[PDB]
Amino acid sequence: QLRHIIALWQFLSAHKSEQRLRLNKELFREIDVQYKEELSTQHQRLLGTFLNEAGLDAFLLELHEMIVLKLKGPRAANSFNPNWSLKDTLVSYMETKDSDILSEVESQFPEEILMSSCISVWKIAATRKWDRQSRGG
Amino acid sequence: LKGIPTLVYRRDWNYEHLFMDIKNKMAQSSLPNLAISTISGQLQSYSDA
Repeated sequence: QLRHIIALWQFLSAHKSEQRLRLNKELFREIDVQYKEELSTQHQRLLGTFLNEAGLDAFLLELHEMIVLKLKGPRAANSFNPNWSLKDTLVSYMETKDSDILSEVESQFPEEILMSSCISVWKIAATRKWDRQSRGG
Repeated sequence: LKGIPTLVYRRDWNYEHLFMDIKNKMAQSSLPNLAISTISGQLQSYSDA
């Protein structure tokens, strides 16, 4: 019904991107190159420590809505400085409307993710989602 | 100061005024856990997405 639409929309939006992950394509192609860099080993180890106890099914959904609604490309460093932490911008984005699962990303997410490596965190989260829903079943 | 002649500059495709309009008119709930499996099993094709 129509009370689901936006959530339905963002679900399907993320779903399209994760299809782009499993067909091995260049999956953004329009956003700026400054955010499209790799994680180091320490940041992705702390990311895996987060993702071992994480509600992935809401995490990558909110992260993908924020990236494809806010990190558009040219003039995206206005309020989204690429040296902040992801925890502060996600809780600041998410006290306006949403009443979801907030204590897990408050007590468990890494404090020093260094914003310029943004979408590789999403790639690691979605490939962990794919390993869970494909390697298991 | 209501009817001042004014041309508009910014092109309202940020998707966010639209979102704040849906939270204003209606009481938008979240998705059920079974409807997620329903709409994800039936949309494995990319063209359907």
